[PDB]
Amino acid sequence: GLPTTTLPGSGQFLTTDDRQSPSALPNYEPTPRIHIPGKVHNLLEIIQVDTLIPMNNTH
Amino acid sequence: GLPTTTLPGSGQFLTTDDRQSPSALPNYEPTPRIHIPGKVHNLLEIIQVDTLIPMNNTHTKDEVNSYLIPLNANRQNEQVFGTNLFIGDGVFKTTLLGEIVQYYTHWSGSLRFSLMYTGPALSSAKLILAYTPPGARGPQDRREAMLGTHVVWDIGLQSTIVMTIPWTSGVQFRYTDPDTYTSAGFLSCWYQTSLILPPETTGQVYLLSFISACPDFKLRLMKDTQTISQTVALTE
Amino acid sequence: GLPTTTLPGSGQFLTTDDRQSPSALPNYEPTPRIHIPGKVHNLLEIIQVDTLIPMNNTH
Amino acid sequence: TVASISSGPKHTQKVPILTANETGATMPVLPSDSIETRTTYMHFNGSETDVECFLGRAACVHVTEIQNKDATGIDNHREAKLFNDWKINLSSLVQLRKKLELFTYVRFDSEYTILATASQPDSANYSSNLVVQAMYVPPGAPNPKEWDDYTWQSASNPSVFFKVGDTSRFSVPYVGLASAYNCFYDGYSHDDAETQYGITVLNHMGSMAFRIVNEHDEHKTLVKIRVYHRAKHVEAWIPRAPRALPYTSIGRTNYPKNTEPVIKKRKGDIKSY
Amino acid sequence: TVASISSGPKHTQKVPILTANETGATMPVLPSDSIETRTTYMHFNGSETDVECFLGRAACVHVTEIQNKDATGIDNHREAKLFNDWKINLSSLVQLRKKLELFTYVRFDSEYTILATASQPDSANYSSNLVVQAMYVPPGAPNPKEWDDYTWQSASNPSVFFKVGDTSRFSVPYVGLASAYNCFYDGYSHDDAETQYGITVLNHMGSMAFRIVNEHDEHKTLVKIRVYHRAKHVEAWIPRAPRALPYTSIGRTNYPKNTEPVIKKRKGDIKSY
Amino acid sequence: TVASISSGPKHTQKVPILTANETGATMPVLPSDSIETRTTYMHFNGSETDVECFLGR
Amino acid sequence: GYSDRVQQITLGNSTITTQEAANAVVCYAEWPEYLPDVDASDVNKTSKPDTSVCRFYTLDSKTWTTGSKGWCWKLPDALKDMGVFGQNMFFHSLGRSGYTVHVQCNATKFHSGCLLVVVIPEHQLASHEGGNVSVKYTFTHPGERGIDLSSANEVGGPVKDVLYNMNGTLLGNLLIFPHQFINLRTNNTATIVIPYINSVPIDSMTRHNNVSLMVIPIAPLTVPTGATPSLPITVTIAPMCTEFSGIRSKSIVPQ
Amino acid sequence: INYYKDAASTSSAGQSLSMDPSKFTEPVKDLMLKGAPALN
Amino acid sequence: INYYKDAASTSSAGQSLSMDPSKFTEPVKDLMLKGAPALN
Amino acid sequence: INYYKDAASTSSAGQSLSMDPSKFTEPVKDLMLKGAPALN
Repeated sequence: GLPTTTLPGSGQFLTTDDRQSPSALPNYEPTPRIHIPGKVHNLLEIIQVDTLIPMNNTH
Repeated sequence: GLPTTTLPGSGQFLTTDDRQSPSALPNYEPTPRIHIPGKVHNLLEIIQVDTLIPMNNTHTKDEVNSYLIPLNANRQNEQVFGTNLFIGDGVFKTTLLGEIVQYYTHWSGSLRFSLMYTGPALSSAKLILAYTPPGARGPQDRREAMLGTHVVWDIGLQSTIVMTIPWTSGVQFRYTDPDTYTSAGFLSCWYQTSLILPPETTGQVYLLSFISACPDFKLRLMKDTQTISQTVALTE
Repeated sequence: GLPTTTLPGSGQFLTTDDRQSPSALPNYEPTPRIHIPGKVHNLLEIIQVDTLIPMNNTH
Repeated sequence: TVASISSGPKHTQKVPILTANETGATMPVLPSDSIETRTTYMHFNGSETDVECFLGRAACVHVTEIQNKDATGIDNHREAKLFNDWKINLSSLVQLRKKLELFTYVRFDSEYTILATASQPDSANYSSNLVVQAMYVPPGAPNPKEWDDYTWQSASNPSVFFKVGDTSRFSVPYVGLASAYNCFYDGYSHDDAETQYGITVLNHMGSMAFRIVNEHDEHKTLVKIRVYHRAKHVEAWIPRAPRALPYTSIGRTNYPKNTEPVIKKRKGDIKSY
Repeated sequence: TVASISSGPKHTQKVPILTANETGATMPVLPSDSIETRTTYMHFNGSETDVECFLGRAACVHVTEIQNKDATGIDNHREAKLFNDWKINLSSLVQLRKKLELFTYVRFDSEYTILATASQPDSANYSSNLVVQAMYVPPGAPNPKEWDDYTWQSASNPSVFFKVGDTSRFSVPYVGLASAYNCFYDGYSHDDAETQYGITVLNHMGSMAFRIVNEHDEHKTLVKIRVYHRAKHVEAWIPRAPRALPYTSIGRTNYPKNTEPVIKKRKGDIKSY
Repeated sequence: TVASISSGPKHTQKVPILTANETGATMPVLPSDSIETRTTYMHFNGSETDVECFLGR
Repeated sequence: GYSDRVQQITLGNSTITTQEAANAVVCYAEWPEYLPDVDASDVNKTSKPDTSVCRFYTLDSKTWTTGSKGWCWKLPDALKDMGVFGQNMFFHSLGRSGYTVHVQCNATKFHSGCLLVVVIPEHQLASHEGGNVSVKYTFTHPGERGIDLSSANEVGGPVKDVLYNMNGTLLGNLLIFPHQFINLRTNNTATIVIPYINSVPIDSMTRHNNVSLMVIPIAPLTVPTGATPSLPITVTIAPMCTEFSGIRSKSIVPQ
Repeated sequence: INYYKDAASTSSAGQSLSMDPSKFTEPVKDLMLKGAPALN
Repeated sequence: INYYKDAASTSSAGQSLSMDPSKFTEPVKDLMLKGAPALN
Repeated sequence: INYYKDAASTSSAGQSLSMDPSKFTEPVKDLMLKGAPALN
């Protein structure tokens, strides 16, 4: 038995933390990926495509 | 004392997790293993053995007779049997294949459907078996049936014919519990010419039919079977 | 602070488990061992010595 | 990395700012093509706009509720909230939904967190300590009928037991039947004249049943379940226009009638500032 | 790995699809023996159908119950559920049982999880905190007679103490007397004319006794014990036909009389779709 | 480790089964001193009968 | 000119010839062999009567008629009285054996009918009473007579319902056990070689049967016109690699 | 890392990755080749 | 350090650091050079 | 790994694997050989 101390924050759930978890479906094999045109990696990729501005807002 | 933090999920019991535990019987020595023929390693090993399909489901109480598909002498053009291919339900459901498929949520792969003929040796017959891939209705006459996957079977010395339902699918997995989007087709069988009995012989002859999975087959995402339930715990 | 998760069984006391514990008497020095004839290591050593059977149980 | 290079006066025959938008391209024009600039560096990587980051935080996807009470004489446990199921979805609470539907196909593993808290709205001597059971029920499994059916044995179906007030956490691999989940599907399950449009199994992620394991105490206890979902290992294809009108249904694109203008009207002219 | 190879037209004297099933073999026929195929790969290993995986998740194997109450004047603790034993079995709740009986002999280590929750069905000021004691009582050990006998000293018998609401977990090596546990046994314990058939020690896995360590408070507290069992290090021999009819007894193959047809009758002809 | 060795018929002047218990010894007689045996192995170490194990729970 | 079709099995002082076989099955792809030392536990040297016990015993014949439901024999029971095999059986404490089973049924090219011949390791029968009624000893030790699945329920006996294999499983799935069909149109015999299958290295031959051999008509017998409506079925079985151990006084068993 | 001394206490085993259906699908004494006649 | 066996159980992925807007901003068949006339 | 300083705090000892019954089963002064006569 190794001695430990727990710190403030133990047991909290922070929606933004990133840790490991047990898989509920041990050993399951996902469907293979096939190729699909159009993959997005960054939202910065798409905000460089121009779109129309409803400038004439007066309606 | 090393500082720690516990995460969400601490103390939970997940029936599917796999960790170490203390042994209650420290130092105990199990009985030696001896050799026993028959070891199974994968359920995929056993679903390749074929078993009989109660195709003739039309009875009213379970009987040996629902395994027998009858054949009539001298009929021409007509249809011997029909079934959809929901392997998790209907005729398939009690077969070993059907029975295992039901422990999993998704299946993919080819099926092997064979028919063994049992009529007198001096008789003869030519049958057509047809697989209709998803998208069309169960065929209504041989003309319709013969335009899809089919095998003309010539009854001979070689007693069985093995038809394969090759995996025809957009989506790479189907549901074992019957689902539309995911549906697999129909299987029908018709006289190609007709059964002919020798003299001094009479009546119906029967075909036995089996189902097993090709080596192609995949099953995934285990779950509980609708095939067994209970209302109170059993006792001795 | 290192992230941990506790499993089912935490806090249980199993009379058969074998782990480390803090010594209540830090630094104490036990009496030296001297030699004593007769040490037993296995119960298998002693069940090979024969003893009498009350076979005539009829009293 | 330079964010802007140094550039000076120009008097050319080479005009980078005149283009033809009819072509469908967005020509990569920069400040330095039309004013005189000085060098500046980016100092930034675009880390927090990665799709893994964008879809990777827990979002509340479902709130349900079950109660612990004497089932004696209850003819329909399901109906008394003695236990409750949920067919997993990411399109019932709109916050996460709008985020996912920025893409057409999406592929990811899920990490679920389940928080359960108890309420005792009417006179109790105390707060009892209840254990919740969450069973993952894949399509084709027997579904619970009473709160203590053989189903709950869950011998082949993953289930987690945790305490009310605590949280349970586990992660499920990408269970889609195809290569990605369809965020949209302009199809039917078959060529039927009346079959449903748009809703598809292509999206199906399983389903989950909750119950309290405890028998009943003298008072009644309300337990409210909140399911959170975090995408991990995200892959997204084909960006689409963001959702403008409100949502009305899980799985259809339908918007409400007599909705309100979504573009803010100017208080003034086109010329107004 | 290829799932299908490419194959084209055939006009041979070599017919792989004609066989003789009377031989007992299932000839390994493939799609490419009877249609023209294209290459495709498996993309799959068959991981989740390994018997270790199939029998390796926890299943509920037993639910019992004991209560904490004043034993004053109780002539039969066992009978008041002051304490309770269980002779370990895997064939009392049917879900796991059907899974194991797909095999004839099975060998594995067991991991037990024991969840205990308390109920206070009638007026209590509070919820007390009880410690359960689970003792493993191998055949030949003194069995508890009262809830506080010398037996509970358990000086040589493994016992675990945990709190109600919590879970206890420990793992026991394969305790079978033979090389495997018999899932079936077509024998007797001796050639007696009236001895029991089928039930055998070949299957025996020990037995377990539960009690609350706490003395009594003013109210009564019901504690319900659920034992879960997970096979680890599984080895299975000789596959058998799956169970079709319902079960009636621990350890016999017997099915109920006037049971119902287990094969679904067609709604239509043999010819029906 | 062998639990029993193979042993066959005997017609000797060397009798391991006759002893004098008055001496205080327990002579180490085995099945193979008085019947015909076949080889078998122990498959076991006597781990759980160690005194550390016996008094250690 | 070897065919799968003609075969000869010579075992001891007895030989069988079939001119219309359909290959032969060897359970789990293993052939009977003696008990290796590494697997041994009992220290006793075993007795291997060899050719006096490893020969072919032909049990009394059955009659397949249009109403037959199927028959069931248990091993080593069926042989409890055959020659020296049987004596050895009652006289040693433990014994072990594999077998060659040869089921015979010939007809003509005008008959139809198909029998399933299957070997089930550890076939624990069910009581027709339900609940936890046991199946008495005598009932599961029919001897050479075997059990006739078309006989009536008796008290303390097993259930004899064929669609359920006498145990709550469906007839259709018996094909997962080593088996072979006899289809009058193809076949006239079935042969299965059974290796010794148990969870212990050697066992008692009287308190535990380790396989049931089952012959079940599946496609009903159909004789040519004005033929006698029945055919005999004969079962011949030979112990192979038999070993007996722990000799003594000679067991006395119920009934 | 095993934290415990006994083998029973270790986690689940790891995939056989054995897989050989022939003991079940082709237990025939004389080998059958696909394509050759079943009965000669 | 992964403590778990399955890949789904690992933490979030790590930044694509892929980034190539041209499939979206310039999907034209004949390449357009900035500075050269749009339509020739 | 011992986490503690004192020896008493370590876990159980490990199997003697000593085993020698002769101090108990054959404490005779003149050695007896099995097979030779007990009393000469």
